[PDB]
Order: sequence, then C-alpha cells, then structure tokens
Amino acid sequence: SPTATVAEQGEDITSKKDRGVLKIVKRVGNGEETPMIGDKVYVHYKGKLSNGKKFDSSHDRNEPFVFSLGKGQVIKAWDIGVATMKKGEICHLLCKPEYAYGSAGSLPKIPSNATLFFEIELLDFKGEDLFEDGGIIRRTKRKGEGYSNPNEGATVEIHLEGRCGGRMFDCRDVAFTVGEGEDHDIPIGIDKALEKMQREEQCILYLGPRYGFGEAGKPKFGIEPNAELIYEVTLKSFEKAKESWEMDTKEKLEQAAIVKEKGTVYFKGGKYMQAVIQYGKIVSWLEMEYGLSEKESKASESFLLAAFLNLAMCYLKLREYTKAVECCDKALGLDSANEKGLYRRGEAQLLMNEFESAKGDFEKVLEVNPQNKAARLQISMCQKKAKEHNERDRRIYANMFKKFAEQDA
Amino acid sequence: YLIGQSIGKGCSAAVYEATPLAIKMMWNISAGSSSEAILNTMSQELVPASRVALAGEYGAVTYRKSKRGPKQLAPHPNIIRVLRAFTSSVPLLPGALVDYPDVLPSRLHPEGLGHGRTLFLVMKNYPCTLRQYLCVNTPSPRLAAMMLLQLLEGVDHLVQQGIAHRDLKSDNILVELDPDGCPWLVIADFGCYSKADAWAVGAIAYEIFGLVNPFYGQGKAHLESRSYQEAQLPALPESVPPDVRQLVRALLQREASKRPSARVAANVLHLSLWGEHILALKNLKLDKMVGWLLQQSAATLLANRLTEKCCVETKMKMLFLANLECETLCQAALLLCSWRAAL
Amino acid sequence: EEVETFAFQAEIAQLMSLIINTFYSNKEIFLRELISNSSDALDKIRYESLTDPSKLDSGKELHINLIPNKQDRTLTIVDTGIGMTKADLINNLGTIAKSGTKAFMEALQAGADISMIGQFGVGFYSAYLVAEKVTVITKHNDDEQYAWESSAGGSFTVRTDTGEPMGRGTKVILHLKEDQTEYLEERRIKEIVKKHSQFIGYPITLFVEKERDKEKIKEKYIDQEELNKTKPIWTRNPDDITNEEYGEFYKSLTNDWEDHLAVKHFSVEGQLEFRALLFVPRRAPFDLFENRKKKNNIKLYVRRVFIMDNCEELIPEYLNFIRGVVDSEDLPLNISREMLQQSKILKVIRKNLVKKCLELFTELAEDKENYKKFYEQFSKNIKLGIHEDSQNRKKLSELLRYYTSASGDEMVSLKDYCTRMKENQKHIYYITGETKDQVANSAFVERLRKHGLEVIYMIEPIDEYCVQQLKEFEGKTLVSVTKEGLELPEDEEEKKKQEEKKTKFENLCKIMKDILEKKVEKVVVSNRLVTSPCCIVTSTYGWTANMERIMKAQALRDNSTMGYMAAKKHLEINPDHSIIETLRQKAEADKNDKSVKDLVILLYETALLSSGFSLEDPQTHANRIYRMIKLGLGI
Amino acid sequence: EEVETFAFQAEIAQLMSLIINTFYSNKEIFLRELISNSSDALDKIRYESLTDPSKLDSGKELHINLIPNKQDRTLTIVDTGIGMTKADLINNLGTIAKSGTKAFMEALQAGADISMIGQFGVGFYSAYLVAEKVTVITKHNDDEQYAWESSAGGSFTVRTDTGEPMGRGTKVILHLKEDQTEYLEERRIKEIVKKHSQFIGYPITLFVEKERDKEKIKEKYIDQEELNKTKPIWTRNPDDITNEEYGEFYKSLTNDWEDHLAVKHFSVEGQLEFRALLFVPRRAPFDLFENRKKKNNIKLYVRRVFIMDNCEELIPEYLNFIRGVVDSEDLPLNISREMLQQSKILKVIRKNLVKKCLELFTELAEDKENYKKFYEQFSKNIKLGIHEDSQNRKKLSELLRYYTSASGDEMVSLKDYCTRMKENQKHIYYITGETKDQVANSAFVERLRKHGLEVIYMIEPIDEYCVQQLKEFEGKTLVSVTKEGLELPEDEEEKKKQEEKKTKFENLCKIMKDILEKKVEKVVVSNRLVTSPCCIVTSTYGWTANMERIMKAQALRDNSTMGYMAAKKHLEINPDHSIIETLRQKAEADKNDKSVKDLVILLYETALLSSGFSLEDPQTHANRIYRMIKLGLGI
Repeated sequence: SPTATVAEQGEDITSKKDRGVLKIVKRVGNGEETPMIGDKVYVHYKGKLSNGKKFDSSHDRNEPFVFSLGKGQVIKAWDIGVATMKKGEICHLLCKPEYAYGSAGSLPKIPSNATLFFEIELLDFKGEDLFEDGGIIRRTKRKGEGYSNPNEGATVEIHLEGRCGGRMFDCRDVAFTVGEGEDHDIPIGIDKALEKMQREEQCILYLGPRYGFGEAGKPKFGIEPNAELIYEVTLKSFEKAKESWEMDTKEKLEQAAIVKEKGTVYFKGGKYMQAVIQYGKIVSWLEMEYGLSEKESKASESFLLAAFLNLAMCYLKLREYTKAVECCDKALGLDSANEKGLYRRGEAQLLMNEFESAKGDFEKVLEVNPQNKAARLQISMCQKKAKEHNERDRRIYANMFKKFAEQDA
Repeated sequence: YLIGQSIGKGCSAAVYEATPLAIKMMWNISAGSSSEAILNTMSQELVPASRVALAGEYGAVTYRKSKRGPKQLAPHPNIIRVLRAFTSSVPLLPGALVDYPDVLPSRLHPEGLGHGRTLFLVMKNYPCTLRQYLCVNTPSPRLAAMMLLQLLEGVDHLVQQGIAHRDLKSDNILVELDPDGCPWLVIADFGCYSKADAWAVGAIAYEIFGLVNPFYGQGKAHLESRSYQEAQLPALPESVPPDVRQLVRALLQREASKRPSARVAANVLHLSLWGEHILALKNLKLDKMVGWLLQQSAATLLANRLTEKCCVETKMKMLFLANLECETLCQAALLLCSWRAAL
Repeated sequence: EEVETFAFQAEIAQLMSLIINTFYSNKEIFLRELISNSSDALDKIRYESLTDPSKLDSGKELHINLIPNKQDRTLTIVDTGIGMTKADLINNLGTIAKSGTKAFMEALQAGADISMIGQFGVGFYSAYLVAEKVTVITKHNDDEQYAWESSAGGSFTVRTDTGEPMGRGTKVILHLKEDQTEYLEERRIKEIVKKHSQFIGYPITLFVEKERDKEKIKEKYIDQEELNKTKPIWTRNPDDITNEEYGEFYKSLTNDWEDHLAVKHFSVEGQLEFRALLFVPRRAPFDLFENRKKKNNIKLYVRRVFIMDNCEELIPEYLNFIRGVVDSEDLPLNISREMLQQSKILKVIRKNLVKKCLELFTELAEDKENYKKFYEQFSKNIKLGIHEDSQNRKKLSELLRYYTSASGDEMVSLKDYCTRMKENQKHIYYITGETKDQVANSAFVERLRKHGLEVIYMIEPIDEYCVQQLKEFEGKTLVSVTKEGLELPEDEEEKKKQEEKKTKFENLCKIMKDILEKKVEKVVVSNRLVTSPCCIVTSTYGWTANMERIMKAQALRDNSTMGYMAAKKHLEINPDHSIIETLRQKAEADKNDKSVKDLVILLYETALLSSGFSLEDPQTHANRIYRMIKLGLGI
Repeated sequence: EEVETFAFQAEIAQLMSLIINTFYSNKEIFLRELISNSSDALDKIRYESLTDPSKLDSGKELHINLIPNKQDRTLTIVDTGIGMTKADLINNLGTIAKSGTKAFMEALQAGADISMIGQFGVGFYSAYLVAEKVTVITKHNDDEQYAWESSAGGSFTVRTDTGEPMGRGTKVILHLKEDQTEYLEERRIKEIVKKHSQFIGYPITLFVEKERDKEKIKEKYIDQEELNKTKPIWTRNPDDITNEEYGEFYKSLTNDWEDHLAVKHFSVEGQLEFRALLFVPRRAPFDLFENRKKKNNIKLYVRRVFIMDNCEELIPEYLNFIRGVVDSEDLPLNISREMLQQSKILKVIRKNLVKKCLELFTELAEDKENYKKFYEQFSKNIKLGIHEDSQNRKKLSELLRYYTSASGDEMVSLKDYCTRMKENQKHIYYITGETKDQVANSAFVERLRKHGLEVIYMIEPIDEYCVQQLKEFEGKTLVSVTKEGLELPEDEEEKKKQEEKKTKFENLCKIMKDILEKKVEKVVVSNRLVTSPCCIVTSTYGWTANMERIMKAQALRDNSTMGYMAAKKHLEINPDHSIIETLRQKAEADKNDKSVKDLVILLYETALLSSGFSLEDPQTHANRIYRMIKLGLGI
C-alpha cells in the first residue's frame, strides 16, 4: 500500500492522540512559504484508497475543488490538508474515519477505517470568497454561527478599527443600518458586507471604489487611493429587523409611511444609493398579501408606485437602466398610467437607443399626457437618434461591396 | 399530524388531505424489485421540494437517503406539484439484510433514453400523370417502351382480375415520377370485350411516341371493335426500332386473336428489352426449356449494365424476373422472331 | 369384387400420447378448459335448477376454487357441478371426443343461453401434460361419490368409498411432475387467470394458507381470494347503464389512474354477429410505437371467453390505439383454438370495426371541447390513417381542424375554410411551414392577405404525407401557395401592367441569369409577393423545401435517390420593390460588374435561407457576411 | 371399493369429421403429406432394395407424378412405392394415427438416414378436405393389386377388379367437390410446390396434355414437366461443395439476375443440431423497409421439408436482410405442425445464427474491396443493429469505416484511427453534420486541424442513433468536438494567456450579454475558434443541431414533451479575431449603442446559421440583410 509506506516516519500534528493530521508528502513544489488560505484553487488530486480497498471516484480525472472557505465543510479531509498547506506545492493525505464527506459516513461509501485521501497537487491558495457585486473579498479572522444573519433594517452594533486603506480614518462605532451609511460618511459597501458578518466573527474588509465610499470621494478622510481601501469593522452584536413573517399589516403601514417620508428626504438630500434596497424592501413588503382591511389598497400601492418612480429616477441618475426597466416594468404591471413612470422608462429606452419601442410607449404617454412637452420633445429626439444611426450606417456602408471588388485583380 | 382520507393515486402512493394542506407517502420496500426505483422516484417527486424540505432522520436510515433527495434539473417525470415530505417507514429494524449500497451519488437520468426509431413509412409522389410528363419530358424509346410494360401489366393484371373497362382515358394512368426525371405507373390503378384494355394501351403508345394518335384524330374513338383504314400507323421516325415496329404492326391486327394478350406483350417486352438479341440467338435459338429462364434471367442482368442510366430499371426487375412461366413465354419469342422472319 | 367393408378403427395409446404432446404449444392452457367444463356443467344444471329446485336445494353454492397444496404438490380445482353417473361419467370421459356436455346441449329442446364453451372433448386430458396422474372423485344427482383414476396409462378405473361428501364435490386433483413443477406460484396463476377466464359470470377464487406466520398480528389466517373482480359489461345491453359502468369497467381493465374519454357499444345482428364495444382513452398513450409486443389494442371473445387477440388481422396499423373488446359467442375455431380458419370473416368484421369507430369519431366531433382535446393529442395517428386508408377518404377528410389566417387563435375545420364570402377562385390555399410564424411571415403569404382570401396553415413534420394524399376536399382543390404556379385571378389592369413590367424586366432577369447560372431554371417576374424584393418558389413538381428537408432526415431513407433527386429550383423578384428596380437600373450599362454580381449572390442566397432550403454552403455565406463586417469596421 | 377398470374407448365418426374440418385451416395443406407418405415409402424400400438385388430390379426408377385430368376433375398422384399388404394396408390405414411407416422405421435395426418425414399418421385423412371420395389401388411385394375405397363415410372396403398393373403403381386418386374446385389450375400447383415440397431428393413431375391444339404446328406434342430443378446444398458436405455451386444455387433459390456475394455453411453438432447455411447477396435490396411485415429471411426446412419460417423469432429486426436456410431433421412439431412448441430453442438457434453470421461479416472484413462494397451499400442496417444489440459491442465494433481528416478519400476503420492515437489522445474526435464540405469546414474542426488532431467525419443521418449508443471503443472514448466541453490539453503558457484573455474579455461577455438576452445562457472565450470570429456550441447535454434536427425530423414524433425539449444553446468568440477585438473596442466606451446591438444581432444570427440550427426566423434575417442592401444602394 502506497499510503501505508508514506505514512511511516511522518511527523503528525494530531487533533486527538491517535486521530489528526499527518505530514505526508512525497515531493514539495515551490510555492509561497507563508501559509495562505485560498477559496479559489484548481487542485489536482487522485482519490485512490489503495491499501486493499479501491476508490473509483476522482482517481480518474483530477478535479478542481470548490473550497467554500478557510473552514469549508464540503469534505472534511480536504480542509485537513489545507492545514499548513502551501500554494503551488504538492501534498499527500491520510485516512481519517471521522473526516467523511457524508457526515459520520457509512461503510460501503466510505470504509470504516479509511476515508478518501489524495495526492494533492496544491495550487494557488490565497484569499477567501469574493463579492458577486465586487469591491471586497472576505477578510476575516473568526467564524460565523449560522444562527444570527443580520437582515435589512436591523440596526447593528459594529465597532471600527480606525484606519482605512492605510490611513487613520475619521469615524466612530455608531449604530449603523443599511440606510444610514451615506449619512455618516464611511465605506457604504457595509450594507452588503455585513451580510457575511454574524455575531462573533471578526472580518476586516477590503473596499473597492464602486462598492463603498471609494468612488464617492472623501472631503473629510484624506485618502489618496480610492480603490485601495482596507479596514476592520467589529460587529459586536446587532438587533433583528422585523421581516415579512415578522411584521404585521398595521406596522407595515407604519413603516411604509415612514419610509415614504424618508424617500422625500432622500430625494431632497439627493442621495439614492441608499434608496435602492429600501425601495426594494418596500416593494417586497407589498409583493405579498396582507389578508387585512385594505380600503386603501390603492394608497398602499401608490406608495409602492411612487417608489417605482424614484427607483427609476435613481437608475436614470447613475445606473445603466436595466433596473430602471425592472422597477418601471413592475409599475406597468400594477399602474401603467404613471404620468411620469412609463415616461422615464421610454426615455431610458431612447437613451438605451431603442427608439422604436420608445415610439410606441411615447405615443402612449402622449395619449395619457397631451399636456407637457417633455415626452414629445423626447420622441422627437428618438427620431433624431434614429436618423443619426441611419447616417452612421450610411457612412460605414457606402458601396461596402465595391471594396471587395478592389481585392479582385 | 392527523391523516386524511385513504384514497389511492399510485401503487404505494395514496394522496390524503391532512387537517387545506395535504401530503402523500409512497413507500419503498427495501427488498423489492423496483426498490431502487422507488428510492429514486422519491427524489423525482421531491424535485419540487423547497430548500429546507428533507430533514430525514439519519441514524441507520441513511444520511444520504435525503442528501441527494433535493433536485438538480426539471424533467417532469410524473408531477412537479410537491413542497414538503418526510422519510416515514419502518423506523427500527426494517431489514435482516441491506447492503447499504452507497454507489455513485450524483448521477442523473438521461431523459429516460427514449430514442427508439418510431416506425418509418415512405410516400408515393403523385403530382403528375401521363399526358403531363409526356409533354414535360420525352424519354428514351426503350425508357418509354418500358413504361408501356407497366401499363399492359396492370392491364394484364386487371383483366386477370376479370375486371374490364371499355375506353381508358389518355391520362387514365397517373405518373408517380417519385424519383425526378422518371415517370411511373400507379400500382393501385384506381382510375377506370377481351383485349379492350390492351387496345387502350396500344392507342396511348402513340402518345408516348409523340406521334399523332389515329384513334383520336382519325376516328374510331372509344371502340375496341371499330376498325378501319387497316389500323394505319403514322409513325414516321425511325428512333423506334424496326423490329419493335413490326410488333406494333402486329398490334392492331385484323383479329384480336392475332392481336396479343397483354401478357404476350409482357412476354414480348420481357423478351425484348431484357434478354438480348444476337446472331447466335437468331433463328429461334430458344426452344422449349425451363432452365433457360435462369439463362434468360442472366441475359436480363445486363439491363444494369447497358443504358442503366435511369436507375429505375433495377427497381421493378425483381417483381418481373421472378414471375414467369414458359407456357405463356414461348409464343411471343416465336412472334418476336417474326421481327426477324422479316426477310 | 368382394367387399370387405369395415368401419374405421383406431388405436388409443399413440392417439392419446400424440394429443398430449402435440395438440398445444402453451403449457399453461390447461387451467382454462378445466374451468370451461366446470362452467358449462354448472350452467346446464343451473337451467335445470330453475326448472326444478332439488339439486340446488342441497347445493346452494356456485363458487369454484383452486388449491395449490404445495406441502403435497397436490394441485386441484373444485366445482359445484352435478357431475355424471359412474357409468355415464365413463361413457363421456374414456370416450375421447365424445362431449357429454355437447350431448345434452343438443338434447335441449328450449336451448336458452346455453353458451356451451367446450364441445371438442379434448380439454380434460390436457392434464397429463402437467398431471402425472389425473384422479377425480365426484357425486351426481341422487348418486354416490366416485373417484375416477387416470395417468394416461391406457386405462382407467374407479376405486372409491367413504370419501368426504362435500355435496356434489365435482372436484379434480392434479399431480404435476417434479420436473417443470411450475404453477404452484399463485401470482403466476393470477396473471394466467386474467390472461384468460377472467370473464366468467360465475364465482371463482383461490384459497391458500399464505400468511405472514408472524407468531394474531397477521390480518388474515387464510387467503380466501376471489378472482372474478370485474364483471363482463358488453353482455349487458347498452343504453340501460350509465358511462360510469364503462368507466369503472375500463378502470378495472387497463388500470389507468385516469378515466376514459368515450366509448361505443354495437349490437351486431348480421349472419355472424357480435358484441362490438369500443372505448377511447381520455388521455394520450405515452409509451407506444415501438411495436415490441403490440400491433393493436382490440380484444376478441367468443362464447364469453378469451380468444386470440392483438392481431393486425382485425384492426389496421393506422388507428391501432383504439381500445375496445369484441365478442361473438360462436366462431369457427381450432383444437388449440388459438389460430383461426377463415380470415375473410376477419375482413368483414374489420370493415364493421372501422366503420363504427369512425362514426364514433364523428359523433365525437359533434362535441367541440372534448373533440378538440382529442384531436390535439391524436391528430397524428388520424392523418397517418387518412393517407393510408384510400377508400373512405372523404370522411377521413372531415374531422380536421387547423390554424389559419381566418382562424389564428384556434384550429378550425376545413369545412370552415369552406364557405367563402367572396365565392371566387375556389381552392384550398395553405402552406407546409416549420414554425407557425415562419409560415406567417412569407411574402407570398402576405400577397394573399393583400388580396384578402384566407390561408390555412399546415405545420407538422408528418403533415406532408397528408397533403399529397389529400385532394379536392369538397369538390374544390387544395393549393399550397408555395407551388410554382400560384395562379391568381387579378384585374385586367393588374394582369396587363404586371406583364408590362414583365416584358421590360425579362431582360433584367436575363441579365441576372448571366450571373445566376447553375442554380435557377427560370427566373421570372412574379406578382406572387409584395413587400419583399425577392424569394424562391418550388417548381410545379418535386419536393417543397419542408418536404425535401424531411426526406433527407427521414430514418433509413438514404439511397441513390434520397441522395439527390426531386431537383426543382426557381426564384422570382418584386418588380415594385425598391432594391429590385435599383438592380434593374443600369444593369445593362455595366459589364461584368461585381457590384451587381456579388449582390445577386447574396440576394439569391438569402432567398434560399427563406423559402426553407437549408443553406447549400453556410460557411461561404458567413464568409461574405464577414467581409461585410470588416467593411463595417472601416476596413 | 370395487373397480370398473376400463381402457379408454373412442368414437370414430365425430373423431374423423373433427380431424377433417379442424386440423387444417386451409385446403392447401394437401399435396404435401401425400408426397411425404410416398417419400418415406420409397425411401424405406430403397434401403431394402440396396439389401436385395431382386428388390432393386423390381423397384427400378423412382418417380412421383400428378394427373389433374382437367374436366374429368379426377385428381391423382402416383408413386413407385411398395405399398402394403391387402390386410396390412388396412391395419395401418383404418387405424387412425397408427403409422406403419413409423412402425417399420422403429423396427429398423441399422437405421441409417431413414429420415422418416411423417410420424403422426393423419395425413391421409387430410385428403377429405378436398376429396369427396378417397380411393386408392395399390400393389405390394409379391402381392396383388388392391383398390381401397373411402369417402369418410365411417367405413371403407377393398375391391380387386384388375386395375391396370402400372407395375407397382402405388397411387391414390382424388375427387374434389364441385364447390371449391380449385387446384386444377396447374400453375397454382407449381407455386404450391415452390412453397413446400420443392426440396426432396427424389424425382417429381406433373403430366398434362396442355398444348396449343394448333391443328405439328404446336411446339410440344405433350407436356411433361419436372419441378425439382433443385438439390439441397445443406445436405452436401460444406468445404467439399462443388465449384461455384453457391452462385448457381442462389439463382435457383431466388430468381436474381445477379450473383451472390458470399455465403457460409455451418454443420451444427449440439444436442439439437442442424445445417446452418447463409448467403449474402452481391447487391443491395431495392425492396426493403417499406414492408412493415417481417419478410423472408432465414428459412427452416426441417426433415428436408419446408416448415414455418420468416418469423422474427429466428432473427432480429436488424440484419433481417440476411438470406440463408437452416434445417435440423429432428424438431418438435404439431399436428398442423405449422406453429412451434418451445421457443427457448428458437432463442438458442437464434443465438447461433447471429454469432455465426456476424463472424461471416468479420471474415468478409478480412477482404477490403468486396467488404467495402458491402459496407457501402449496407452500413445503415449495420448501425441499426449496432445500436439495437446491446450485448456484443466488441463484436459489433471494429466493423465500421468512415471518412476522416487523415484520409478524406478512403473509409478508415475506427480501429485504424485508434492505433494511430495521436499524442496519446484519449479521445476520438468526430463530428455529426449533413454535407462533407460543411463538416470539413467547421470552426472546431479547423482548430482540430491546427492541433493536427484528426477528425472522423460522419455525414450519415442515421449516424446519430448508433453513436449515442456507441461508446469508448478500445478503452478510449468518442468525443464529438461540437460538444460544449471540448477540453484540449494545451501548453501551460497557452492555457494561461488564453485565461488572461478570458480575464479581460469576460466583461465583454457581459457587454454583449446585455444585448444577448433570452438566447444564450453563457458566453465565454474559446480555445476552438481560429478562422471564425464567433460560433455556437451545443451544451454538455441535449441534442446537437443535427441530432435535434433528425429527432425533430422523424415523423410520428410530435409530443407535448417534444415541443419544448433539449434546450441547450450557447456560443463563443474568437478573442484573437480582428472583428472580435473591434467589438471589444468601443464597447467599453459606450454601454449601449444600436450598432453594437445590431452587430451582435447579426453575428449571433449567422453563428446560428452555421452550427446547424435552422434559422429561428429567416424572414427577419432577410429583412436585416435587405437593409444592408438598401445601404449598398446608397440608400
């Protein structure tokens, strides 16, 4: 048995006395000497039991392994290697019965005395999970609990390190909330960042410009690099936002009115990157039945539709109008007679340069609004941009064919 | 949980409505034939199971029994109308033996692998008939005279069915023309005295020759009995061989008895196009003999050899070389010979 | 001179043995005629009981049970028959082929519903095939018990006394060989008895100690389990029972969780007449068409018993799905009885079958909702038949609904395409498209809209077979506008000005031809389309693009022909299309111009992209377009 | 207690009548067992003649002859048999089922090639089906002539009144009813002998005055016509067969102007062994597949007499084209003898048949010229079987030759490609498509050419079926490059710079995706495109453009499941294509622009034109192109 032979004379760091981790590798690939933890790797391994048993899976084709995190639980034996595992090196493993992917394990799937061990070819092993919307990678030093996932609207108890990107930054450990970051001037990616933050899991934060205060520019901090931003936030504890299964139609109306007033304030302050998810949360509020007296079902839906309006407004302000299409399409799905909503959707269409559907909905809005000139001038601009794309192709396509004749001798 | 009415939709499946809400519990016996199937159709019925919907009790009932229970794809085996479930069966000691198989946990189904070849049928292209394709294309006088064979054969066959039609239309036959550039006679022949049908075949032969048809212009239309002016042939072109022209002269004779039965033509035409004409074959070198059929069948081989451009020459040969009998096969040779008794 | 007149003699040993080992190919048949004998016995005596109540007074039972008795391998069946006299029993038993049952049957003056299943006389000895010894104790009317013996040893006897009375006790024991020791397995017996003898109007069952031996805890000590279950419906007169009757019936027939659609019941009264009773499922049959074991779904009975069924003899391959069951109590049969003697009769009953079920389809079409449901899930089989039947084409023609420009939303009958408000140029204008849109966006289709006459859409891969076969529905003929002719009666001004365009564009067409070599036969000015400069139209014959496409990909159709035949190609123009006139202008003036050359290249190309034909050489088209793109790049 | 032991008795009248009207479904059965009685009779006596010289001289020439007699309707046959004594004749004859042939057969000590055709003893009574009276005059060894009589009237007699000696003159006259007066027609008799009894090693003929009555003038004075122009090859020793016997036999067997290809002969020696002899035609059969009914294939001529054949149970639906004939003298049979008792034996013989003919195919493949000829005209049937057999995959494999990148001109065995294994490729690259030019000119195929990896080109339609079933051949697996994965081991430097391109162009994938909605799930850079900026590749599963096409194309296939199915589509790019980088450029500058949109529109569109998929909406493409043309017009 190859595994048995390698196991001999191996210094082992063991969790228990007779169960643990066994330094066993054959050759060592050159790699970063410093230990690093990486979620993203394409490791090559050969899962063979050997030793009088046979592993028929993963032995054949080397499989890249999706490491969930530094403490990934998909395969227990897999992380054990990552203990004191370098990047771009080679590694080999040994049997641990407890460490079986299917929980405790069953004898036919996993031999009772032997797990799956692999002659790992270690590859780049640095970094943690990234951000699907970019700007941050998981930079932690503690573990989550799975019990307490902060939720939108839960006012939090976070502490702050005191130095962003290499610069002592000016702030305090204030009761943050998703709709509060823009008010007190710190990296605003905090909103979607604290998601991966629970109770008692320390996690420093890399910040990209388009995610936090980076792209927004700093008159108070004194930061040179807007993209190189790193600092630690200490979420000591936090309350819980009252959610769907948690709120009630009366409190629904309460927080609905309060946010609607807040929305006017957001418009007055002009800040909207906060407003995206709070308007989204009002949307989700109403997107379910209330089973209560709704004499003003129209008034509720009107709050919702004005939210649609300002959502599309901000999507016009900065965004690429896809989420504008989303919000105002929900609007049309509810109230399509919006004096301004569908108007801004068609205006996006023209700024999307789709001036034909713009022709359609613009004549529609002119039906409902024969009063103002904005939409009529906008559809005129649709005709202008159509003619501009016309002259575009005209230029780029003058006897385009004759050019082929030039090639002919 | 209270259990609803015990009505059954499924072998072990019985849908009951709990006190509204509902749940069905189709059981997998651990020693059955389709026990693997039921332990897996569970997953199919548990395709629509929510993100937290299988908290299987996992002591000796396996952890994996409801680990890959959650779905991967949407193929719709039976239904997709399921939300929640639970592994409820014999909880303790349900088998004196179960290997706890534990083999290949993440394979899926290959769409049932139903791809067997549904039985095929071909079609008979029938957009054309005779007078249409005739003006459309003029074939080789042998490619044409072969079409004549398909006519008289059914003409032979239909009167062999005792049935009779007095005057078949010019286009009474329809042309398959199934492969492009080659016409064909209807097998069904739905459209409709002895030798009457044969006379119609002789008359439409002129149309194939493209020569003027006397039964039409000159007169005596629609009557096999009618005969005048010695059955003149206004066939001036020599494209048609003089030997077969002698057979045409023999056609439309003073008497229907001296006229040939459609088999005689079939005979003639079997003998004429197939077989072979040689100086050694000359002088009625063929006499009473049975094996010569095979020897003649060999002389008909070269239809594939010479002028087999139009591929159809091989198609019907099988149904023709097989069915022959010297009883009605020697006389035409005698009458063919007359082509050479020309002297 | 001297006549040594003798009657025919016979030998017994070889006769019997032969009968055993030759008469039948299926070993299991033995347990069928045991039943049949039992049945007719009880039947006769039943009638007799209705005459006089003495036998049944004591009996008071009609059941029939089978005992496997594995612990002794003693197979047996029991009946409530009257049996026969010790002597008379012999006189109808040892007398091979002498049916005592057929005897008294004939003897019957008022023979009302006698329904004697067996008259051949060879069913009983079928036991030695399995039985090692055939022994049977029996009582008779005012008579004593008698245990017959047999083991096909050439002889027989009786040696009996003090045997259990069990009333008439008309039971017969069997002893199968150690070898070929099957049929002790009950569930085998069950699939057997529903393979045949499942339909008998008399009580049947099996008993067996099968339990769970769990020591009480077990629910039943003994399996008193009846096998009669469903009763034969078709014997009862229809129009006296509701649909549920049929419903429950089929349910217990095929065991479909779902219901039936419709069903029809036909009392035949011909010379050889029968029960005709035909379901139609309320769903589409999932697994089928591989012809592994099934050519049809019809079943046939005589004398109220299972007969050879599922033969392509009675119902044609087209419309094979139809499920019903037929019974004429008496037809010519065989010793094995399985094969059939005359098939001409098969043909006359087939005639009846198809006529009647087709009338069923009709009556269905009287409905619109359910009929449309059916039509939806079964039109393919319909059309297959429509093209294969070739006699009753006219009826086949009806019952066909489709999407049209008149329809749009729903299917609709051809008769709906019949009845036209304009009452002009009566033809059936249609097109075999691939996707319904790809049939609605053809420039020729648009020209029909311009004229305004509607057009039916034909969009099935199998649809083709139907269009060639279908013709002249209701004294007016189908026309797929994709044909070359497409003769449309237009105005005098229309016709002549179009042709004037033609007379000054035929030179333009010739100019194009000077480039359009080797592809098109004739390119002529056509009014066939509007709002589209050019398109292709198949010739008067051959295969349309969809027709050609299916032929190429049809399974096992590859041949020298399929390879390359049906070669008919020609396009047209839009004389009043902008691009068209531009092509016309200065065409004569330019000589060997690539401009117009490569133009007509791409033109005709795309015209072939439309009009269906798979691109003759895509890569090349991609190349040309890539050139256009590089152009678009300012390169 | 007591025992009335009696042997089984019988009745004659009903017995006989039943036999007549029940044993055989049709009257055609006669004229076959008549021959049988004569054959075995003459055979026995032949053996006897060998033993005794005087007997040989008396028996002389053997022959069997027929005389219909025309208007007289006195049908009759004549044989050179020995007959049976005045009494012994009875003792066999009136004794139904007591066959004296079988009797003396058994009695034979040195039973060498006895080959007793009949053993039942019921053929003589089958004559009643046609005869009104069965009368037979006959002589025997050192005995007198005797005219038996019969008319199934229950009795018979013997009358001697100087019937013309005819020497031995064994012969029976027949008298068919006025009703059903057939079989006087000779050519019917001939097709009847061709159907059965055409293979008998003994002289047969018919005589009839048929002439032309032409008065000399008539060609033949009398018609004498033997019919066994054939001799059974199977009996003859294989390997010791006469030169060119098979070619001649093929013509005698079936009337094929053309020769045979090859043929193989198998002496079986199993427990029930037989003569396995199998042709293969030298041509392709024009008439195949159209007939739904399974047609003639291997014929069974047990006991040198034609038996039931051409029933699938002998040979699968695949390889049904094969033609040979099998015969085992001994086989279990029936009274009608037509059906068969055990089918397990059919399975064992079927196994033997396929194994052997497959070995024939192998031996053929030893040839290259003729084998290629065959393969040419029959590979379709081959593959059909290859996918339907599912056990002998190794035997099925190694028999396939296809065009490849290595040699386009010559069909190369998969095994030849496997032995090449370039760069130890573990994957065998092929493609499924439509035309050879199109398959050769494909983006992935071009990349394969760059890798120098060879690709077998498959252009066969039916190819998809077999290939899905076909797999890792020779321990290495098939790979159609059109699959989504197409994992190709490149250089480490190559892998990374290609990855770097992905790192910078995935945002372009984004950019386009923002326009490429609703069509492609994932767009990524590709390692498969060199000559083409962009192309489409089917996902890991589903149906290839052409696989889907044929699945769609196959008729009788439309299902609710079929309408939405195998939805797996996405494309790629050529990062190092000029146009590609141009698309990259300016896309960053403007996130939304009509040109960029319309460009990728047309791009993805043409990519779908290539990669097979029929255009989802041609008309639209034509519209876009028409716009480009109007542009070309300076408009």
